[PDB]
Amino acid sequence: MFIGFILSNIGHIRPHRTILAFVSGIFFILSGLSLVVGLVLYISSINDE
Amino acid sequence: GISIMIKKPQKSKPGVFSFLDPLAYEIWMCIVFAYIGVSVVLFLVSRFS
Amino acid sequence: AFTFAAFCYMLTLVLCASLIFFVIWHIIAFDELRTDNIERICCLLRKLVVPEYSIHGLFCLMFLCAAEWVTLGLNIPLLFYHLWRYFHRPADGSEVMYDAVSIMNADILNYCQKESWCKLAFYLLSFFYYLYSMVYTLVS
Ligand SMILES: N#Cc1ccccc1-c1cc(-c2ccccn2)cn(-c2ccccc2)c1=O
Repeated sequence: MFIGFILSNIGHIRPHRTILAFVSGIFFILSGLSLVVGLVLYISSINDE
Repeated sequence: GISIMIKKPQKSKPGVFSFLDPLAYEIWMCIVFAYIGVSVVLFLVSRFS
Repeated sequence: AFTFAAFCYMLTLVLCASLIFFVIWHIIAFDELRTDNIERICCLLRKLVVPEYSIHGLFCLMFLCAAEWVTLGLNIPLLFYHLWRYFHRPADGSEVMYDAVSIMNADILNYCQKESWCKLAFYLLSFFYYLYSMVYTLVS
Protein backbone atom coordinates (compact mmCIF):
# COMPACT_ATOMS: atom_id res chain seq x y z
CA MET A 1 0.00 0.00 0.00
CA PHE A 2 2.89 2.35 0.70
CA ILE A 3 4.62 1.44 -2.57
CA GLY A 4 1.37 1.87 -4.49
CA PHE A 5 0.68 5.20 -2.82
CA ILE A 6 4.04 6.87 -3.50
CA LEU A 7 3.84 5.59 -7.08
CA SER A 8 0.35 7.08 -7.41
CA ASN A 9 1.55 10.54 -6.37
CA ILE A 10 4.36 10.45 -8.94
CA GLY A 11 1.60 9.64 -11.42
CA HIS A 12 -0.25 12.78 -10.33
CA ILE A 13 2.71 15.18 -10.57
CA ARG A 14 4.37 13.77 -13.69
CA PRO A 15 1.61 12.44 -15.99
CA HIS A 16 3.90 12.53 -19.06
CA ARG A 17 4.60 8.88 -18.31
CA THR A 18 1.24 7.23 -17.68
CA ILE A 19 2.45 3.77 -16.54
CA LEU A 20 2.91 5.08 -12.98
CA ALA A 21 -0.86 4.84 -12.47
CA PHE A 22 -1.33 1.28 -13.71
CA VAL A 23 1.59 -0.23 -11.79
CA SER A 24 0.47 1.50 -8.59
CA GLY A 25 -2.88 -0.16 -9.20
CA ILE A 26 -1.11 -3.52 -9.21
CA PHE A 27 0.48 -2.89 -5.81
CA PHE A 28 -2.95 -1.89 -4.49
CA ILE A 29 -4.29 -5.28 -5.60
CA LEU A 30 -1.33 -7.43 -4.54
CA SER A 31 -1.73 -5.83 -1.12
CA GLY A 32 -5.35 -6.89 -0.70
CA LEU A 33 -4.56 -10.43 -1.79
CA SER A 34 -1.93 -10.48 0.96
CA LEU A 35 -4.54 -9.44 3.52
CA VAL A 36 -6.80 -12.36 2.55
CA VAL A 37 -4.02 -14.96 2.84
CA GLY A 38 -3.02 -13.31 6.10
CA LEU A 39 -6.54 -13.21 7.49
CA VAL A 40 -7.21 -16.80 6.42
CA LEU A 41 -3.94 -17.80 8.13
CA TYR A 42 -4.85 -15.71 11.17
CA ILE A 43 -8.36 -17.14 11.60
CA SER A 44 -7.34 -20.73 10.77
CA SER A 45 -4.55 -20.57 13.35
CA ILE A 46 -7.12 -19.71 16.03
CA ASN A 47 -9.52 -22.50 15.04
CA ASP A 48 -6.75 -25.11 15.02
CA GLU A 49 -5.73 -24.35 18.60
CA GLY B 1 1.49 -57.08 32.24
CA ILE B 2 3.27 -54.25 30.50
CA SER B 3 0.92 -52.10 28.44
CA ILE B 4 0.99 -48.89 26.40
CA MET B 5 -0.46 -45.56 27.53
CA ILE B 6 -1.15 -43.04 24.80
CA LYS B 7 -3.07 -39.78 24.85
CA LYS B 8 -6.72 -40.25 23.90
CA PRO B 9 -7.19 -39.19 20.24
CA GLN B 10 -8.91 -35.98 19.22
CA LYS B 11 -10.47 -34.09 16.32
CA SER B 12 -7.07 -33.96 14.51
CA LYS B 13 -6.70 -30.41 13.00
CA PRO B 14 -6.84 -30.15 9.19
CA GLY B 15 -4.05 -29.68 6.69
CA VAL B 16 -3.96 -27.54 3.55
CA PHE B 17 -5.37 -30.21 1.24
CA SER B 18 -7.93 -31.59 3.69
CA PHE B 19 -10.69 -30.60 1.25
CA LEU B 20 -9.39 -33.28 -1.12
CA ASP B 21 -10.03 -36.01 1.47
CA PRO B 22 -13.64 -37.07 0.60
CA LEU B 23 -12.12 -38.77 -2.46
CA ALA B 24 -8.94 -40.83 -2.39
CA TYR B 25 -5.81 -39.46 -4.03
CA GLU B 26 -5.99 -42.30 -6.56
CA ILE B 27 -9.37 -40.92 -7.64
CA TRP B 28 -8.08 -37.34 -7.96
CA MET B 29 -5.17 -38.50 -10.12
CA CYS B 30 -7.60 -40.40 -12.33
CA ILE B 31 -9.82 -37.29 -12.51
CA VAL B 32 -6.97 -35.04 -13.66
CA PHE B 33 -5.76 -37.44 -16.33
CA ALA B 34 -9.28 -38.17 -17.55
CA TYR B 35 -9.69 -34.40 -17.89
CA ILE B 36 -6.77 -34.16 -20.33
CA GLY B 37 -8.01 -37.44 -21.82
CA VAL B 38 -11.46 -36.13 -22.79
CA SER B 39 -9.90 -32.84 -23.90
CA VAL B 40 -7.55 -34.51 -26.37
CA VAL B 41 -10.37 -36.73 -27.63
CA LEU B 42 -12.55 -33.62 -28.06
CA PHE B 43 -9.71 -32.09 -30.04
CA LEU B 44 -9.19 -35.18 -32.20
CA VAL B 45 -12.92 -35.49 -32.88
CA SER B 46 -13.51 -31.85 -33.72
CA ARG B 47 -10.42 -31.10 -35.82
CA PHE B 48 -10.41 -34.22 -37.99
CA SER B 49 -13.93 -35.07 -39.20
CA ALA C 1 -8.46 -54.77 -9.86
CA PHE C 2 -8.88 -51.29 -11.31
CA THR C 3 -6.16 -48.87 -10.27
CA PHE C 4 -4.57 -45.63 -11.38
CA ALA C 5 -1.82 -47.45 -13.25
CA ALA C 6 -4.43 -49.63 -14.97
CA PHE C 7 -6.24 -46.45 -16.01
CA CYS C 8 -3.00 -45.03 -17.41
CA TYR C 9 -2.85 -48.07 -19.69
CA MET C 10 -6.53 -47.80 -20.66
CA LEU C 11 -6.07 -44.13 -21.52
CA THR C 12 -3.17 -44.88 -23.86
CA LEU C 13 -4.90 -47.53 -25.93
CA VAL C 14 -7.39 -44.81 -26.86
CA LEU C 15 -4.72 -42.31 -27.87
CA CYS C 16 -2.35 -44.76 -29.60
CA ALA C 17 -5.29 -45.56 -31.86
CA SER C 18 -5.00 -41.91 -32.88
CA LEU C 19 -1.23 -42.24 -33.23
CA ILE C 20 -1.55 -45.05 -35.77
CA PHE C 21 -4.12 -42.99 -37.68
CA PHE C 22 -1.57 -40.17 -37.89
CA VAL C 23 0.86 -42.55 -39.57
CA ILE C 24 -1.49 -44.34 -42.00
CA TRP C 25 -2.28 -40.79 -43.11
CA HIS C 26 1.46 -40.06 -43.18
CA ILE C 27 2.38 -42.94 -45.51
CA ILE C 28 -0.48 -42.07 -47.88
CA ALA C 29 0.61 -38.41 -48.03
CA PHE C 30 4.10 -39.22 -49.33
CA ASP C 31 2.81 -41.90 -51.70
CA GLU C 32 0.36 -39.41 -53.21
CA LEU C 33 3.22 -36.87 -53.27
CA ARG C 34 5.28 -38.97 -55.69
CA THR C 35 2.31 -39.53 -58.02
CA ASP C 36 1.41 -35.88 -58.64
CA ASN C 37 1.56 -30.73 -55.02
CA ILE C 38 4.26 -29.25 -52.79
CA GLU C 39 2.34 -26.39 -51.18
CA ARG C 40 -0.65 -28.52 -50.18
CA ILE C 41 1.37 -31.39 -48.67
CA CYS C 42 3.38 -28.68 -46.99
CA CYS C 43 0.20 -27.48 -45.29
CA LEU C 44 -1.62 -30.80 -44.76
CA LEU C 45 1.34 -32.51 -43.09
CA ARG C 46 2.40 -29.46 -41.00
CA LYS C 47 -0.92 -29.39 -39.14
CA LEU C 48 -0.72 -33.08 -38.22
CA VAL C 49 2.57 -33.51 -36.46
CA VAL C 50 2.44 -31.38 -33.28
CA PRO C 51 -0.56 -33.46 -31.99
CA GLU C 52 1.58 -36.58 -32.49
CA TYR C 53 4.33 -35.28 -30.19
CA SER C 54 2.31 -33.99 -27.27
CA ILE C 55 0.03 -37.04 -27.16
CA HIS C 56 3.22 -39.06 -26.81
CA GLY C 57 4.49 -36.27 -24.56
CA LEU C 58 1.35 -36.84 -22.50
CA PHE C 59 2.34 -40.51 -22.18
CA CYS C 60 5.72 -39.53 -20.75
CA LEU C 61 4.18 -37.45 -17.97
CA MET C 62 1.40 -40.00 -17.47
CA PHE C 63 3.58 -43.05 -16.85
CA LEU C 64 5.95 -40.90 -14.81
CA CYS C 65 3.10 -40.13 -12.42
CA ALA C 66 1.87 -43.74 -12.53
CA ALA C 67 5.29 -45.13 -11.47
CA GLU C 68 5.63 -47.31 -14.57
CA TRP C 69 9.36 -47.13 -15.13
CA VAL C 70 9.63 -49.83 -17.79
CA THR C 71 6.78 -48.20 -19.72
CA LEU C 72 8.27 -44.72 -19.31
CA GLY C 73 11.62 -46.17 -20.37
CA LEU C 74 10.20 -47.70 -23.55
CA ASN C 75 8.74 -44.30 -24.51
CA ILE C 76 12.18 -42.73 -24.00
CA PRO C 77 13.65 -43.82 -27.44
CA LEU C 78 10.70 -42.25 -29.26
CA LEU C 79 10.80 -39.19 -26.98
CA PHE C 80 14.44 -38.21 -27.48
CA TYR C 81 14.00 -38.80 -31.20
CA HIS C 82 11.17 -36.27 -31.02
CA LEU C 83 13.25 -33.63 -29.21
CA TRP C 84 15.85 -33.71 -31.99
CA ARG C 85 13.37 -33.06 -34.80
CA TYR C 86 12.04 -29.91 -33.07
CA PHE C 87 14.93 -28.37 -31.11
CA HIS C 88 17.89 -28.90 -33.46
CA ARG C 89 16.67 -30.28 -36.80
CA PRO C 90 13.30 -28.73 -37.72
CA ALA C 91 15.15 -27.16 -40.73
CA ASP C 92 14.57 -23.52 -40.84
CA GLY C 93 10.86 -23.53 -41.74
CA SER C 94 9.17 -20.99 -39.42
CA GLU C 95 5.53 -21.69 -40.11
CA VAL C 96 5.37 -24.58 -37.73
CA MET C 97 8.30 -26.57 -39.18
CA TYR C 98 9.37 -30.08 -40.39
CA ASP C 99 7.40 -31.44 -43.42
CA ALA C 100 7.18 -27.83 -44.51
CA VAL C 101 8.94 -25.73 -47.23
CA SER C 102 11.70 -28.39 -47.58
CA ILE C 103 10.33 -31.01 -50.02
CA MET C 104 11.99 -32.31 -53.27
CA ASN C 105 15.64 -32.31 -53.77
CA ALA C 106 14.53 -35.74 -52.74
CA ASP C 107 16.98 -36.70 -49.97
CA ILE C 108 14.55 -35.89 -47.16
CA LEU C 109 11.88 -37.73 -49.16
CA ASN C 110 13.69 -41.01 -48.53
CA TYR C 111 14.34 -40.08 -44.89
CA CYS C 112 10.66 -39.35 -44.25
CA GLN C 113 9.54 -42.62 -45.85
CA LYS C 114 11.94 -44.65 -43.70
CA GLU C 115 10.55 -42.75 -40.71
CA SER C 116 6.94 -43.26 -41.76
CA TRP C 117 7.21 -47.04 -41.60
CA CYS C 118 9.32 -46.78 -38.44
CA LYS C 119 6.55 -44.83 -36.72
CA LEU C 120 3.90 -47.41 -37.64
CA ALA C 121 6.07 -50.31 -36.50
CA PHE C 122 6.63 -48.69 -33.11
CA TYR C 123 2.98 -47.68 -32.67
CA LEU C 124 1.61 -51.11 -33.57
CA LEU C 125 4.01 -52.63 -31.05
CA SER C 126 3.10 -49.96 -28.49
CA PHE C 127 -0.59 -50.78 -28.97
CA PHE C 128 -0.12 -54.42 -28.00
CA TYR C 129 2.33 -53.46 -25.26
CA TYR C 130 -0.32 -51.19 -23.78
CA LEU C 131 -3.06 -53.78 -24.30
CA TYR C 132 -0.98 -56.44 -22.54
CA SER C 133 -0.10 -54.38 -19.48
CA MET C 134 -3.72 -53.25 -19.28
CA VAL C 135 -4.80 -56.89 -18.94
CA TYR C 136 -1.79 -57.50 -16.68
CA THR C 137 -2.63 -54.75 -14.16
CA LEU C 138 -6.36 -55.54 -14.22
CA VAL C 139 -6.12 -59.29 -13.53
CA SER C 140 -3.22 -59.09 -11.07
N1 LIG D 1 -14.44 -31.08 7.67
C1 LIG D 1 -14.28 -30.87 6.56
C2 LIG D 1 -14.14 -30.69 5.14
C3 LIG D 1 -14.73 -29.57 4.58
C4 LIG D 1 -14.64 -29.36 3.22
C5 LIG D 1 -13.96 -30.25 2.43
C6 LIG D 1 -13.37 -31.37 2.99
C7 LIG D 1 -13.43 -31.62 4.35
C8 LIG D 1 -12.79 -32.83 4.94
C9 LIG D 1 -13.19 -34.10 4.56
C10 LIG D 1 -12.60 -35.24 5.10
C11 LIG D 1 -13.08 -36.58 4.68
C12 LIG D 1 -12.33 -37.73 4.85
C13 LIG D 1 -12.86 -38.93 4.45
C14 LIG D 1 -14.12 -38.97 3.92
C15 LIG D 1 -14.81 -37.80 3.80
N2 LIG D 1 -14.33 -36.61 4.18
C16 LIG D 1 -11.63 -35.12 6.03
N3 LIG D 1 -11.22 -33.85 6.43
C17 LIG D 1 -10.18 -33.72 7.43
C18 LIG D 1 -10.50 -33.24 8.69
C19 LIG D 1 -9.50 -33.13 9.64
C20 LIG D 1 -8.21 -33.50 9.34
C21 LIG D 1 -7.91 -33.98 8.10
C22 LIG D 1 -8.89 -34.10 7.13
C23 LIG D 1 -11.79 -32.70 5.90
O1 LIG D 1 -11.36 -31.64 6.31
